[PDB]
Amino acid sequence: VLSPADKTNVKAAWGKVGAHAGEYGAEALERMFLSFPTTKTYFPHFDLSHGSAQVKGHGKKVADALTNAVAHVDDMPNALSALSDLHAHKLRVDPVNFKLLSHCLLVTLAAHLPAEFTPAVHASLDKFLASVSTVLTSKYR
Amino acid sequence: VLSPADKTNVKAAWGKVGAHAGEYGAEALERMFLSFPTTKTYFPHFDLSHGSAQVKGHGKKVADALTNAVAHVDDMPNALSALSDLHAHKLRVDPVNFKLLSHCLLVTLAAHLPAEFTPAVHASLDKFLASVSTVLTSKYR
Amino acid sequence: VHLTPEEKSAVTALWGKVNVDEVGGEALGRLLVVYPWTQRFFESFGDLSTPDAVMGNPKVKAHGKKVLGAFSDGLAHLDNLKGTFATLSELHCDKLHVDPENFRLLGNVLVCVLAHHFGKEFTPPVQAAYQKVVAGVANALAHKYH
Amino acid sequence: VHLTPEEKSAVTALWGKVNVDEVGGEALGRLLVVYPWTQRFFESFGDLSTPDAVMGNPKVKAHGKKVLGAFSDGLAHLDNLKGTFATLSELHCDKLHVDPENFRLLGNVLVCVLAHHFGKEFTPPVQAAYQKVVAGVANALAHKYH
Ligand code: HEM
Ligand code: HEM
Ligand code: HEM
Ligand code: HEM
Repeated sequence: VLSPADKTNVKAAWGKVGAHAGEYGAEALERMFLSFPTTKTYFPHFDLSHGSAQVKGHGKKVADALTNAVAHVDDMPNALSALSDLHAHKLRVDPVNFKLLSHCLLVTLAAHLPAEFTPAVHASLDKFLASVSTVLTSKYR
Repeated sequence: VLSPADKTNVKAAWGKVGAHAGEYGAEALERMFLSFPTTKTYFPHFDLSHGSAQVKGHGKKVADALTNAVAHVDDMPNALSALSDLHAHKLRVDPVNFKLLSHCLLVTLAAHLPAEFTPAVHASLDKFLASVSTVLTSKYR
Repeated sequence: VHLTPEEKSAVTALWGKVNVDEVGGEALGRLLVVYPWTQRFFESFGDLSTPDAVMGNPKVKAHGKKVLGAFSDGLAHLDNLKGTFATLSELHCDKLHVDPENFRLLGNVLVCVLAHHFGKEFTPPVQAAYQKVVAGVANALAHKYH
Repeated sequence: VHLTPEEKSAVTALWGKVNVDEVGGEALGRLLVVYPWTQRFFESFGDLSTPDAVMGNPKVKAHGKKVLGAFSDGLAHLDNLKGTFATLSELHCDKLHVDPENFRLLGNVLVCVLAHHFGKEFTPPVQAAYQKVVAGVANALAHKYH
């Protein structure tokens, strides 16, 4: 459950990301492919080379979806509805993988937000990423 | 989300458990301690030997909680509120462990309900134990 | 893997009574029913729409038999699971693109099926020995991933 | 662990820039803040009432220095972690009753701390190398559990 304080922390941190959201999105994916190579099994159709347009483009789509969820943090289920269906019925990514991407997004934010990444914000972002992951896997079965 | 068929399946299987629920709860714990030894770290104060009355006593408490959950399958958060508080604020069992007990409860049910443990029922029971686990860990942070 | 003599004999003794064809079909069918996202690897298998459809699908039963037969082979080489499964590990990574988490789910479904099939004979200590084996097998199959 | 020569040098090179006592206190405090259930072992430490109280607690900081100092010494034995941590593994299981999942949580929190401390220097490849190390240490610490 995100407390009001959590929502405030997320909004503040994400706000700082600002215009770099897609570039951060791309970096988090590269960090995941390198650290957790089993996640590559879901991208056999992609050029996974560093800076590939496919990864940059996907990074942007992931960032925008996170922006959408931050914007509608009080109603995530409705906000990510479409994405929830896609992942449940077409992509069918094992739920374990969401935890790995979340970790890599946290590391990316840490690496880029020296001032904002306090212990309390880190806690709030971790919870937020867990919630998004839960909404995305909620229609699996 | 537990569909009406899931709810039906769970009430039917648990129905058949009936009077043996306590015995099956103890058996599930025993299976868990032998199969996943790290779970023993939460019960340094118990005699974990086969036939231990402490395990049997604890098995009964667990099974009774599950019976109460089945009874209130539409209002689980409120029915399990005191248990969610207990686990979050005192026992503080790592969330990973809930998956291990759930699996051992499924194995116990399989071993005792040959006829009732159909693939459809197995799927409903797995969803149900995941929902119970989510409720029990909902107040951790 | 590291099995005590008692765990080895428990494993071996039960496996002599397993009809691999039958258990294989049941295990794979239950995986597809209980964790439906796993169906993503079997688009060409036909109808997997209902539990009944999945369970009586002949391509499911056939594949199930192949998988458990290979699994049976590793029971014969418990001391060298990685070496036994290396080729299949590379196949599943490079050609099939199967997330190894699927090996773990199958391991758990298999345990459930043995318990369902054998009842009371599938005691806590026997299960514990099987849990070490399925974890070993999953680890052996994920070994060559990169 | 199996790190290529490149990976080892990357790990060693960043580590040389680390203030062990400082990062230790930070990593342990952040574990207790981000995953509050981990506070269960630390009731004798006093006030863990807020993030500020945790981060500022001298007992937390002292335990963090002790934990990371051990970690640090392990970095010298990348090739023999299981051996290096065997006694500590036993202690953590038999006397302390620490669920090894806690070792995994600490490893992820440590990576986030390094990322926060080093910024752009903590590149994707340096992260990958550190991931292997924290998983290797967690595994080595969980090895003697029974
Ligand atoms: C925070 C969690 C995640 C978010 C917000 C997210 C979001 C998205 C979005 C916005 C798309 C594109 C949808 C479209 O084009 O219509 C997508 C597609 C995709 N996602 Fe997810 N995703 C997440 C986690 C994951 C994970 C963990 C994996 C696998 C490891 C994954 C694998 C995929 C794949 C394979 C596609 C299709 C790529 C393509 O073919 O273009 N996603 N996701
Ligand atoms: C479906 C999941 C679970 C249910 C329904 C459940 C239910 C309960 C109940 C009813 C109690 C007794 C509360 C009281 O004393 O009034 C309890 C206590 C306890 N539970 Fe949970 N539990 C679950 C999972 C777990 C797991 C996975 C673990 C650890 C591996 C765990 C560890 C404990 C411990 C250590 C106690 C205190 C035992 C004592 O000292 O008497 N629980 N639980
Ligand atoms: C105990 C674990 C497993 C073993 C020993 C195993 C073994 C095998 C073997 C022997 C083959 C046949 C290769 C050939 O002759 O072409 C195969 C193919 C295959 N396996 Fe695995 N398997 C295992 C688990 C899994 C799991 C869990 C999945 C996915 C849910 C999976 C997906 C596949 C697929 C999609 C194929 C190709 C079938 C086709 O040709 O269309 N396997 N496996
Ligand atoms: C890199 C991982 C870790 C390493 C290298 C490590 C190392 C150590 C060392 C060197 C000690 C002192 C042993 C002695 O008294 O001789 C210790 C004690 C202890 N550790 Fe661990 N530890 C790690 C992770 C953890 C985690 C994650 C927790 C709990 C969340 C934990 C809980 C404890 C406790 C409660 C003690 C006893 C403290 C005392 O009696 O003051 N450790 N650890």
